[PDB]
Amino acid sequence: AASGTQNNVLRGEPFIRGAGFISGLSYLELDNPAGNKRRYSAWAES
Amino acid sequence: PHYILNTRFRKPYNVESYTPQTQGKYEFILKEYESYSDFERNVTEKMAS
Repeated sequence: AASGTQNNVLRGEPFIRGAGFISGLSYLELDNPAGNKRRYSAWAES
Repeated sequence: PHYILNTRFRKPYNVESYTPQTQGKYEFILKEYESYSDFERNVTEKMAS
């Protein structure tokens, strides 16, 4: 008899508040926890 | 005069104020779950007389 249970409940909710450049760092969430450097500088300028 | 993104705009007579606001919040909730189950039963019997 072999029994196995797997559960990976990983979630997030970034709060990024430039109107247009909001989407970038917030949607970069897939498999990229750390935000891009150049994208962060662009959002800072925006 | 009205300025939005280095562009000169016009405010009509009926609109009180139209100001771009940042107001950004996104949520991303991912779920992962797996379940395994296995069963095996060997049975053998022999009799000789």
